[PDB]
Amino acid sequence: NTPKDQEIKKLVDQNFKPLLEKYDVPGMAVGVIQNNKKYEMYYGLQSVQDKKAVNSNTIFELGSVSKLFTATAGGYAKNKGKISFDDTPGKYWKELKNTPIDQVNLLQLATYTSGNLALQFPDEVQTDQQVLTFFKDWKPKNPIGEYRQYSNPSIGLFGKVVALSMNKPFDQVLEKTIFPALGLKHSYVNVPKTQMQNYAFGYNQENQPIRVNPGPLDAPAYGVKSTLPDMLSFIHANLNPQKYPTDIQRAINETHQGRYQVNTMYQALGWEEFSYPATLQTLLDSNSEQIVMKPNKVTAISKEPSVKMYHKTGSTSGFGTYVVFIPKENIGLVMLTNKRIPNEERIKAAYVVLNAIK
Ligand SMILES: *[B@]([O])([C]N1[C]=C(C([O])=O)N=N1)OP([O])([O])=O
Repeated sequence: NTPKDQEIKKLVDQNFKPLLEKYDVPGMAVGVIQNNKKYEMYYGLQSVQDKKAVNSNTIFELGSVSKLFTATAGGYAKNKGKISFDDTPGKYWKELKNTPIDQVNLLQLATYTSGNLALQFPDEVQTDQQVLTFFKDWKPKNPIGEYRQYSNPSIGLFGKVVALSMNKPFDQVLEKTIFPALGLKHSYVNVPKTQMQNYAFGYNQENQPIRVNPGPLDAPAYGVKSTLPDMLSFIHANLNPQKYPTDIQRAINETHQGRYQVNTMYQALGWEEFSYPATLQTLLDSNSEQIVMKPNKVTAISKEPSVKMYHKTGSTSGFGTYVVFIPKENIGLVMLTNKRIPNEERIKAAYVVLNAIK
């Protein structure tokens, strides 16, 4: 009596559409996948000044959602026997052999527990030589493996090592191995010249057009750009890893395994994981200022839930992202915007929508 696509569109109109007026967001793409059926909704503008509408070809910056691809690459490397997560970075980047950072293992780098790595590198660290010097000069502070501090250089180094173990630069690991194994045709570390017309402007807090800056180990930490249909296919792969060849299948499953907890949030590789059903507050608590910006002592997982859900937020100066999936209900959602909006508004809108869909 109302077809499913219109029902889902109404729910997205009720929950996501009013964020555009509220936060003055020029463009948004929202997608839902349910049982192998894809629903794409597009709003507004990819470029205000060009009058170019958001559409299925629009390329957005994923920000930290990029960490999911880095995690998947690490899982691919591990399950191919190219790395072990108990290895240290000096085994692959030989100039770090026997330095203090070589006491930190790959898993601890992927999951932000070195005990002394902050959200960003210092501004001055830009070149490959400066990055190396930075890690050579690094010294411990907190006990290794016990304190989570969410960190671009931590998972950046992880990404770098993964690339070294596969004998390819990190951009090539994604663009030539991992994106094609996931079936993504419109995802990039470096958007090529012939695709730049599809690359949206981001918009800052004064609605001024901006794009992400080049940075040290930017690609593995926050450097991937993709379209809505590609992101939906990524969510499809996470929902149905058993439909992919062994190597990328094991890779995807590797990203799902929780390693530790901070209260109700289980840190997997890239993904944050929760006991399902999850309350809205549990999901909101995961991205509190205290969790995101400060050190938190981790605990051993002492209740492993049978059924989980998984999410990740991403932001660049000019773009917001949120991806969530619930294997049990065979359903997932992607939101891409070309202006940041509060993490709380993303998580809540997707919660309402996903819980309402018949
Ligand atoms: B990632 O995109 C990393 N990130 C966020 C910021 C910021 O707030 O400026 N800098 N780096 O996003 P997140 O915090 O995991 O959603």
